[PDB]
Amino acid sequence: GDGKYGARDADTKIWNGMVGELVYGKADIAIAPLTITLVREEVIDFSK
Amino acid sequence: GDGKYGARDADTKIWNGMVGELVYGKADIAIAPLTITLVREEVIDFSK
Ligand SMILES: N[C@@H](Cn1cc([N+](=O)[O-])c(=O)[nH]c1=O)C(=O)O
Repeated sequence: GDGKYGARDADTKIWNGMVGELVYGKADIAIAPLTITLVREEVIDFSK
Repeated sequence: GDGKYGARDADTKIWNGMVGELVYGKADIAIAPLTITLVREEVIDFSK
């Protein structure tokens, strides 16, 4: 929707982007050039 | 114990090396230049 990868807002604590459409249930699997980071490995699972 | 990395025998179905000393309960964690492969992930978990 918002055309973004994914990072957490510092204020609203709201995850946006691809990651956001996962943790909020709006999608099941994410296939895109998403970068494996720490804060992301905490909220979602990553393949190799 | 055998100085090997970790591969499975095709005849006897045994795991040698560090993968083996993990799957057979000899060690708790394998910190070494151990290549992440499809067959190795199938018996022991790998970190990123
Ligand atoms: N690390 C690899 C084993 N391994 C090691 C070396 N090495 O010693 O640099 C190599 O050249 N090639 C190889 O397959 C593995 O874990 O399978």
